[PDB]
Amino acid sequence: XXDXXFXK
Amino acid sequence: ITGLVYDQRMMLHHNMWDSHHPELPQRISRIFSRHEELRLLSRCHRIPARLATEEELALCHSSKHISIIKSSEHMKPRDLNRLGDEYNSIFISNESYTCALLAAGSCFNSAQAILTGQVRNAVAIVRPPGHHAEKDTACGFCFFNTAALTARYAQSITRESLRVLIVDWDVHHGNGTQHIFEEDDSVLYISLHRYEDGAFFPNSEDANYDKVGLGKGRGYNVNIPWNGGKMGDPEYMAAFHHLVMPIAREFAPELVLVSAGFDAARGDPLGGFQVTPEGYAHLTHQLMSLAAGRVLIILEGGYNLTSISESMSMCTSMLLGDSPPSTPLKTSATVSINNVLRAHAPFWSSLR
Ligand SMILES: [K+]
Ligand SMILES: [K+]
Ligand SMILES: [Zn+2]
Repeated sequence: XXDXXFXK
Repeated sequence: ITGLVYDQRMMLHHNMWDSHHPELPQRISRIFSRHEELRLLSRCHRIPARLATEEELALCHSSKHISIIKSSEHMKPRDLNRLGDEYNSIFISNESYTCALLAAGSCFNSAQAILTGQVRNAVAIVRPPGHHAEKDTACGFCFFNTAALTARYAQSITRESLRVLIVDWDVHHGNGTQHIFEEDDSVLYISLHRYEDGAFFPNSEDANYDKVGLGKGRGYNVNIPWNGGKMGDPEYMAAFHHLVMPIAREFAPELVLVSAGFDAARGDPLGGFQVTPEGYAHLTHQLMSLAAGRVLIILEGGYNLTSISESMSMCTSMLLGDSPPSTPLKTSATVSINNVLRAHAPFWSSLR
């Protein structure tokens, strides 16, 4: 989801 | 005596839009429960949690950053979403600021308990995590840099230049900790982290092995980056053998803080690595040979509830004095270790 740490 | 701090109130920080976000309230309650089940809790001295003060947050953070996070306590959901989205990988609820204060204050009380001689070592089961938080901004699930603040707090009750070692074995680079201490020779920062030449969060070349510190801090920043391999116990044991422990012995810290994320653990949905609970026990046991045993283990990341509960419990077992429990390296891990040795041999005679 474009969240840097989750890669999602 | 081993100290332990845990407060259920740190569960109140939550993601109101995505209940399956991996930085779950039950991360800390699951770890705490496993300590109870393994009969480790009753062997520890319980240290009370407390709120950090804003003056204490200013040891590492700007007044603007403190006031912005503080203001989120009173925001409506639309404004919490907007504010959180201004940062890299942050969600905020009205309870977030309080929980971040409790995480930091709990670690201050633990460091105080060690440095006043009430306990020899301690474990802090806290959230939200801290090591990505910068002087001026929140980042990567972190609001305030708990471990960095604890080092400064320790210095504030003993000696301004007290030598503190921070070992950050969370699978992500602690960009905030590195930056806060990058020009400082009183705080040695050693990070092991997945790197993948910048493809892995926090996605910056600041995490590479050639970033060794600046000014009087040159040599006092040690990055051990992993590339091209599912690393595990052999690689972490080798990094401790060749790098972490020789450098730490030469530095001779008076206090060891572990930024103890457990997302390099077997089973972690983000890390992709396979360090075992026995592996973490051996890492802890090695660190206990430093600083006359003055070691404080601070929860950072780690997102498989079973993995973090078994892994952190193994660490506490080692702090309590239990016997440690019972392979060639990936070739790219050898490359990484040799790169760090070449980068740091100018500064540490133990590496020559
Ligand atoms: K790390
Ligand atoms: K440093
Ligand atoms: Zn992490």
